[PDB]
Amino acid sequence: AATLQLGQEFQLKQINHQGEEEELIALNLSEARLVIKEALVERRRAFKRSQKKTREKELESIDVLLEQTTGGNNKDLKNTMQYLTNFSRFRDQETVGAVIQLLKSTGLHPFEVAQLGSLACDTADEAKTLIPSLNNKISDDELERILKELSNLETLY
Amino acid sequence: RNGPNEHPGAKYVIRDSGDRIDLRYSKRAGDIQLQYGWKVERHIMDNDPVLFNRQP
Amino acid sequence: AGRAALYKEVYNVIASDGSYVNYRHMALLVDVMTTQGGLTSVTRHGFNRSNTGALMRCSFEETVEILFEAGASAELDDCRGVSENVILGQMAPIGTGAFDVMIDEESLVK
Amino acid sequence: MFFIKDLSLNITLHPSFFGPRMKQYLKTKLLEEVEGSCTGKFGYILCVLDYDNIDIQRGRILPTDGSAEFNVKYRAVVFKPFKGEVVDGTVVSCSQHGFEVQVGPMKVFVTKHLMPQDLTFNAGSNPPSYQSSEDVITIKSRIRVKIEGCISQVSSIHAIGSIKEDYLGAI
Amino acid sequence: VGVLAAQSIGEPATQMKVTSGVPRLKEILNVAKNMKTPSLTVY
Amino acid sequence: LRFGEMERDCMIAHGAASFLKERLMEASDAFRVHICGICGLMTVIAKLNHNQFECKGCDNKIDIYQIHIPYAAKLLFQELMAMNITPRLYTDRSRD
Amino acid sequence: GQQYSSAPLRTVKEVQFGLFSPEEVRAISVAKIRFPETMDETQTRAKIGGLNDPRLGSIDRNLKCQTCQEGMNECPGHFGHIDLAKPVFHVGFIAKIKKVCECVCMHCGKLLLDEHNELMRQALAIKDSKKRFAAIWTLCKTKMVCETDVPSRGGCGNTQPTIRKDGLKLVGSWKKPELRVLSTEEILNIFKHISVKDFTSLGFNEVFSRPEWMILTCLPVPPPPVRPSISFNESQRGEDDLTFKLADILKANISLETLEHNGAPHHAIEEAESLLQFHVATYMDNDIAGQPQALQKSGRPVKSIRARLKGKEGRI
Amino acid sequence: PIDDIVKNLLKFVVRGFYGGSFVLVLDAILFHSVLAEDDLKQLLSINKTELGPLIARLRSDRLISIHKQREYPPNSKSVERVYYYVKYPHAIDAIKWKVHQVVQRLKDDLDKNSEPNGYMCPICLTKYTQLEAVQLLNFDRTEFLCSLCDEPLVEDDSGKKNKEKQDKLNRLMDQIQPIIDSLKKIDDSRI
Amino acid sequence: PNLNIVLTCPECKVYPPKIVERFSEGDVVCALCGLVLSDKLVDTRSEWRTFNPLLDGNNLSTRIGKGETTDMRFTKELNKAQGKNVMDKKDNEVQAAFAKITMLCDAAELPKIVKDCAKEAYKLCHDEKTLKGKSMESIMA
Ligand SMILES: [Zn+2]
Ligand SMILES: [Zn+2]
Ligand SMILES: [Zn+2]
Ligand SMILES: [Zn+2]
Ligand SMILES: [Zn+2]
Repeated sequence: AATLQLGQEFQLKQINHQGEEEELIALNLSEARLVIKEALVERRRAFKRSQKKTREKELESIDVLLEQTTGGNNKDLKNTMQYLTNFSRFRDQETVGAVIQLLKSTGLHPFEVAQLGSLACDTADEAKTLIPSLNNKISDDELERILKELSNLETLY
Repeated sequence: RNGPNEHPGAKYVIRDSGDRIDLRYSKRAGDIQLQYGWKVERHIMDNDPVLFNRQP
Repeated sequence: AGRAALYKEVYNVIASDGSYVNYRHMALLVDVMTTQGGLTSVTRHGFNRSNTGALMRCSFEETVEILFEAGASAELDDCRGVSENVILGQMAPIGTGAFDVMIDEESLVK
Repeated sequence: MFFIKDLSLNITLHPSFFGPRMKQYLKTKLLEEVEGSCTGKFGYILCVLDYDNIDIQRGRILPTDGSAEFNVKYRAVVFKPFKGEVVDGTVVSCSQHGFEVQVGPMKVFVTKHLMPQDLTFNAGSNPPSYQSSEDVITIKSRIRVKIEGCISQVSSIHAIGSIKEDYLGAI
Repeated sequence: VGVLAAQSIGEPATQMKVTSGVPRLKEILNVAKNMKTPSLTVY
Repeated sequence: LRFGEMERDCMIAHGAASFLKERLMEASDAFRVHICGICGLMTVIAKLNHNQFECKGCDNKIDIYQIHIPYAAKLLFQELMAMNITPRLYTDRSRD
Repeated sequence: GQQYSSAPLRTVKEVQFGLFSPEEVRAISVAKIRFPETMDETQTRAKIGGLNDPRLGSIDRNLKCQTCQEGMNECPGHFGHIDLAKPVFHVGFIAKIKKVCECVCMHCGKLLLDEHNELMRQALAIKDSKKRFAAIWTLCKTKMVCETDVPSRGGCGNTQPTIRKDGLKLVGSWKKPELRVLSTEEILNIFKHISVKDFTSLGFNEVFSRPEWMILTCLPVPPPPVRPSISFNESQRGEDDLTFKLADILKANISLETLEHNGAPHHAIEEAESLLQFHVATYMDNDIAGQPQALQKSGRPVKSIRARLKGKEGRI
Repeated sequence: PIDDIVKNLLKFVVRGFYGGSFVLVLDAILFHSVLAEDDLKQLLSINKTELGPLIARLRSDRLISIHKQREYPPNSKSVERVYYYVKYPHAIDAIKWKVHQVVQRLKDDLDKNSEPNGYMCPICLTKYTQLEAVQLLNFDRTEFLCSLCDEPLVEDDSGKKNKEKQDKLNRLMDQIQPIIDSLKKIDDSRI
Repeated sequence: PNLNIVLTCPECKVYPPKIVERFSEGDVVCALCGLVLSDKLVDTRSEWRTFNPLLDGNNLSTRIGKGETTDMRFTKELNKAQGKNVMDKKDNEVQAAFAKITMLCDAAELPKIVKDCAKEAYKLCHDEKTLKGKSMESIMA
């Protein structure tokens, strides 16, 4: 369910391919778009390297230029890019670093701060109702403050 | 093209799709052209090693 | 002394028949009969009463009894025995199949 | 949720692909099969990070057929749904049992019984829309759905959502 | 080598004071508690 | 013709395992079955017209293994299951 | 030539042999099989809920086998069950259970002697399970009285009887002499009161084998892929011997339930219980010594599974 | 006393959940502590096949225990007589556990009719849940099909059946209140 | 519910299965394009080698007689148990009626065909309402 008890591969304890221990990486729908859109750029550079020898139009055009890169078998990722972009209010990785600085300052679980940064709320009761894991783990005034700073970090693009 | 009746011939063809066409009733179709990756079952010709045994 | 005497007993019948058999085979046979201490019979009470896998022992003679005791005592089989790999119908570790064949991508550029 | 996990896959190659450039082919296959597909254990696989530092390990030859088997360990961005997870989506298809919300690559379904009493179904409109006492749920409308349960079948994942509880419904 | 030894011993068995031959081979392989001719050779 | 036990023993004497496997599978009978990860029994219902699998009694719809065993071995396993004996098969080595 | 599957292909390595638990039998089975009839009343199709219903496997190629679909050349088979109202014993375990009855108390369900005895301390150090059960059996078979206080311990004290095998039954002899026949339900209860250290000290593994599982309660029903029936000339249809044995188990089980539902003659209950025990015993192993041999209506002995796994030129 | 409240409890339960002959035998044991089998047969003038299922029913509910007493009087005949005896604690425990099972089994049926979920198929007579329903939804169709029939399904369950499970709870509580009150009265002394 | 396997040629698909069955090769093949339709053919003659629905129906039963190594006490206890379960079915009249009819037909030296026709007639009548008695002699005659 939603009681901080996920599956086996989705447990808090993860193991990388080198053999070291790593915490579960939880992403909100802000940097999750800049990471896909990010890696697709270096993927385009990798596709054009071996070849030698307003906010919606750019999104769909770049998704077409990257669709030409792939073999036309992963369009659900581009429709997912339209989903995130249509539901994203963040931009630039610097502000995202500030958001992580505000989420890690309370000392919560990565999934919890992911649900915090991925949802648009105005009061603390909204965050406590949409997130059943957060109801007494953190103060309400601090959540309202985080929503205030976030409200100052969002800008209509 | 020789047919299963003659000794230097075949019996069944196996296309790359994993499907067997019998040479019998295949002459009614007309022509059967082979491609790379198929498995044609031929008869036992010369220079074919087989195990020989006698009980017990 | 039991070992050497056993070897003499076997060798005797062979030489009596007027036949020659190499030392290797008789030595192997004698050794097998003596590797658990004492003298071990070649019977269905002489290697089906010692662990080798439930399938390997059940295949020879008394199938149902060996299987029932196996299931009762929660026995586990290693499944590298000959008869076991035969029953399951896949490659066994004998001869050609006693080693795996690999590929080295660094050798394809040679 | 959009997570990042290191996945491993066994790639099979035909003996005709044993050229010196075969590594590239591997990566090629490693894309064509992994990106876009889905797994019942890790969810919908979205992208694959780290394309240059892809480990190849050592290829092994299986007995018959002579095809080559490889074990590849890589890092990938995948999407996995969870039970009782508040997400947002847009309707695509409409039904009398409920409207089908589209959340990323997953098409969640919302049962009519899992809806409030004021939300009624309207078929006389084109397209048929769910009209309530204040909000009108149409195809192009955005609805915040709280997923109650998820099904993790092999290469196929469907979930069930609801909007009966508070702070839900149309966006 | 075990199968080769079992054959190298079983094949001469087809051509077949103390008792010799197939009965003696049976007593040796079965490891019987009593022989047909229990004799000694006192040097 | 019958490929008896002595013939198989001769094939082992020659050291040819591939000819033995081919003679005891493709040349005779070869069956394909699915076993479950938790329990090594053949209760995995396989409806692969839509690529769907289950194993009754152990709550599995993901981890399903495919094995090629002769039909006679499947008769042995089903007779053991009819005789209250569990011939659990595992593709991994748990004893190590 | 079979249909392709998307499951990962691997070889078969470790093989574990264990007893079938009744709960696992009920979790693997799909049908209950209540009607002793073979085909339907209309002399066609299948009985649907009987000895060979579409819920199991099928032959004749044309039939599809409902619960696998596909065909007979693909159908592995499906398992039924039989829920008995009276627990029965398994032939190949009748001795072993008896030995267990000579290794544990018949009331408090605790092992005879104790860890304070020196001989038991020496016997427990053995790593082999069969030798442990053997020696511990040699010690516990002599002492016929549990005890409450042992000088350097459980209570009870009730005189342990002498268990003797007679006609697929176990009779207990008390000297005190009071001789009473040990029923299957009592032995099963005592087995339910066995602690972990007790049966694990005998050679049992909790995840694979249990003394309660040694006593048969529910019976698996194999599909026709194991016992293929024949319909020759559409009027001469032959059923296998195991099918007739399943019919006997159903008639004896339903008869015993009917006799145990209304009234209790106390003698017909034992006759029907020994009848069901005889049908299950001959179903597992027909060639049992000291017991009558079941014969078919054609004039030949009933072919059991043990006969398929015992004689030469069989399954092995 | 406390012993008489147990008798009234057995009268209310046997009289309330069984026929008349059951309280005939029950009272026949409440009058005589040791009731022989020949006395109950000549008392109610019932046959053996009619006295059988009654005693078997009163024993299956753990209400009474039997005592087969030996006899070797006059004619040296081993006359066995099954003397019935009321088992008070096991009967009270049976009543409490049966009431608990009735409440629990009547509470589960109310949660099913509180919200319809599953569906049903008239053509193949196979039931389908909401999960299989949303897993059998197609794009060219507007209704949930059926793998067996590839035809639309009908919504199973309804809110009209929820009014029946509530009346069973209210009526069951109104008919169980004196019984559970007698149980709470007897359980004070643990007799 | 369906469960009817119909073999068709996906390459021909021009007519219902007008196929030929090769028993020596164990296959079934379309007689047009020559494409095989199924491999590994089962037999009905081979399963019949080891071995009456018209009269006995679908009922099954097995005899219990004495064994090679057994006691006479167990043989009687098993037969007395079947003697208490013989009332579960009203088919005792068919075996006794066919036994006495067998004795009369064997006494009249009539062929087996008349015996089977008479047994079939008595099975058609059996125990109906319009019979209403006749003391078992008149229905046999
Ligand atoms: Zn399983
Ligand atoms: Zn099937
Ligand atoms: Zn004791
Ligand atoms: Zn249907
Ligand atoms: Zn055709």
